[PDB]
Amino acid sequence: VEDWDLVQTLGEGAYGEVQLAVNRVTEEAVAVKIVDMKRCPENIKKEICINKMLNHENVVKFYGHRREGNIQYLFLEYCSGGELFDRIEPDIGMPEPDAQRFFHQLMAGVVYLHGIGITHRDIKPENLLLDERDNLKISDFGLATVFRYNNRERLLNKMCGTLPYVAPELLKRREFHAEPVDVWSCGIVLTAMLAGELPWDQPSDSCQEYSDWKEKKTYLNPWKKIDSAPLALLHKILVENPSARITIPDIKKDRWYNKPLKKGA
Ligand SMILES: NC(=O)CSc1nc2ncnc(N)c2[nH]1
Repeated sequence: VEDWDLVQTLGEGAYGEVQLAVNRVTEEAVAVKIVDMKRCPENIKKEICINKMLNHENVVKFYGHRREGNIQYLFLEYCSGGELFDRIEPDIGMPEPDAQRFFHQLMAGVVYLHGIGITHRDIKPENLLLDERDNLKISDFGLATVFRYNNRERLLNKMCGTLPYVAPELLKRREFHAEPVDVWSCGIVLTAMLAGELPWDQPSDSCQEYSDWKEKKTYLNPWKKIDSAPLALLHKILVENPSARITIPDIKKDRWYNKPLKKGA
């Protein structure tokens, strides 16, 4: 209902909804995110602001914004593939070559964000969308924030994200570096893809499955489905001390990361 028709509902969250809009003249599809500022104005001005900085093949395109009352309309690349979440078979995951390719595309997007001083802070399969040729795009910058400006880093203090995906320092420390948190969440997503389950409700000393992983009990049941070469990478991502945790440039040199698995189109 805005130059375009609102054909179907795409992702009814908390803020409002994402709809698939079609232009009735040109037949062009986009996603429109609809937020009723009455039902925050502060984070939404941050979201659109972050979104205008963004330009990359593995980040959901931003086309523009109108205010039409209280109602903000973020116009956004439509991804006809839907959520990575729906390509993960529960208890099974997906073929390893598919997982690896999605993991390459996720790191490409994350390297790009971090390079422009942005952290997403909520990486999980619900927030990773697939375009028409199954290319992965990072979606939803509503929790995103700047962690580097004029080349100076600032530590984060606000706890946010989604508990099974969150790194342990964010539960333990008053301030923490933004990039190791995104890396950790990337390793939970890789686990979800290769085992089709999440390893723990949250990375707490009070959580048994998490305790089991630190004791390297990899005979148990996320890890036993995985396979020694991706598992070795996960041993380097899911390291409790954020300073010993592997970084992205070092992820790109990992053996499974560079292992040939998958054919072309
Ligand atoms: N609820 C949210 O914050 C986003 S839901 C969503 N956003 C989308 N953008 C493009 N294509 C889709 N299928 C989309 N689904």
